[PDB]
Amino acid sequence: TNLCPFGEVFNATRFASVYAWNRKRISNCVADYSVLYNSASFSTFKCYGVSPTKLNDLCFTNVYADSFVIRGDEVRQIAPGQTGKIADYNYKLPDDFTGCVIAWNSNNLDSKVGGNYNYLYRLFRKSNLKPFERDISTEIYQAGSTPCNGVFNCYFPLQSYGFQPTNGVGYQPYRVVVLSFELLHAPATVCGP
Amino acid sequence: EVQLVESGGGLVQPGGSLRLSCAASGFTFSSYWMNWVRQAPGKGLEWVANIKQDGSEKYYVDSVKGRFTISRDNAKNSLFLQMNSLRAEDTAVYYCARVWWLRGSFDYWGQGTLVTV
Amino acid sequence: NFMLTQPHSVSESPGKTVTISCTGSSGSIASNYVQWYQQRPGSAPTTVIYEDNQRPSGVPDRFSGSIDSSSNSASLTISGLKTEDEADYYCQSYDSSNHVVFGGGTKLTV
Ligand SMILES: *[C@@H]1O[C@H](CO)[C@@H](O[C@@H]2O[C@H](CO)[C@@H](O[C@@H]3O[C@H](CO)[C@@H](O)[C@H](O)[C@@H]3O)[C@H](O)[C@H]2NC(C)=O)[C@H](O)[C@H]1NC(C)=O
Repeated sequence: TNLCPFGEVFNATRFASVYAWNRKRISNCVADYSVLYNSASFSTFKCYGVSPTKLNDLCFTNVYADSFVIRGDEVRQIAPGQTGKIADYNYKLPDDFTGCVIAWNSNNLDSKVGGNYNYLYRLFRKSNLKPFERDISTEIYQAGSTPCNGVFNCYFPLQSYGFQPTNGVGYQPYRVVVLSFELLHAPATVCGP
Repeated sequence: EVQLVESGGGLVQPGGSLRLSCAASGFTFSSYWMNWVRQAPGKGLEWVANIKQDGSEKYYVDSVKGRFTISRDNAKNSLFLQMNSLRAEDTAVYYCARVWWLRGSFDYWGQGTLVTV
Repeated sequence: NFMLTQPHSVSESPGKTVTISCTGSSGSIASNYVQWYQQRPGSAPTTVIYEDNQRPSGVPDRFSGSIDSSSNSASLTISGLKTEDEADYYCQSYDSSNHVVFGGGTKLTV
């Protein structure tokens, strides 16, 4: 049996920053989801469109594993219909999103006493994002009416999360994996057992 | 048609022990999680213990750690709960319940075993 | 620790509607699924609503519900109360900090 590499997605040593979230395609494999919905390691596990008791035996053309690191307090923004700094400028899910949002506390992996500033998020943008878009430009953001000229009310659009082991839970890092599912006119390639 | 049949309750002295069990029929244990849910007289429900399909992993409410042990025999279609060092706090009816997946619903409940201290 | 709370006493005349809330505390109710149970006095609780807003076969369509992320709360509503709908209703959700959390329970009369 050719099993889908959910292990590799969830056990990755490094996750992308939310401003530049990663995407991996899962196809032409057997998707065993029993390893995801039967564990207590996740703090968040919520599916939209398809029930966890049904997706286990449904066939799809693609499963997209989108992954990133955000603050625990911002986990609630990773949902259809949501708004906020992450939902609007970093990672937008469509109102008709089908798939599962899975997240867990990674305070023992992604934070340091001296401050782990290697995880960035977009703080400013001229407008919000299209669902599943990605914007990794670093063009200086002009907040006011004064031209930035590439360099007051002009900001480097990204900011770091000061992730530290002593932060309270809402300020601890969370690893988020969003499995977006779709069925196209194309023949399905990803079936469960 | 599924049924959960509890037994092994009754009175128990403070500081003692009793083994509760819950026989099942109509379904296979290999496909379900089993849980115990406690209901003190006149109060709402609270969760006590959880065992997964293979018996390889167990969870408990923190308030019973070191006092309760959950186990299951897939061949005998019987769930067990061994509870030691009971206190007055522990008087309750104990329901066993079937859960399809960990974070999902408890879609079938037994009638409940009365345990008093 | 994450916990759910509920109104103790809820009631309304038959034929009218009722809302039974469940609010989160020191955690997000919307991060997991919310279940609702109905326990008639004298017997075991059964599922009425599960996975936020749906219901198992055997449950009439007068029982519905939703989760309001912005209020960190969830609720079920009953329309067209029947005198049959006399029970203690409970909300339930899962957390990693504390595995299964049941709400206090709402005593509903008609
Ligand atoms: C990511 O990698 C981890 C391993 O680092 C996978 O964890 C797996 O967790 C299960 C449940 O605890 C382990 O099963 C148990 O193993 C112990 C022995 O350590 C045994 O005594 C128990 O009876 C039970 O069999 C499983 O072994 C462990 N996997 C490995 C390779 O150790 C986790 O599942 C991976 N994530 C994903 C999405 O695959």
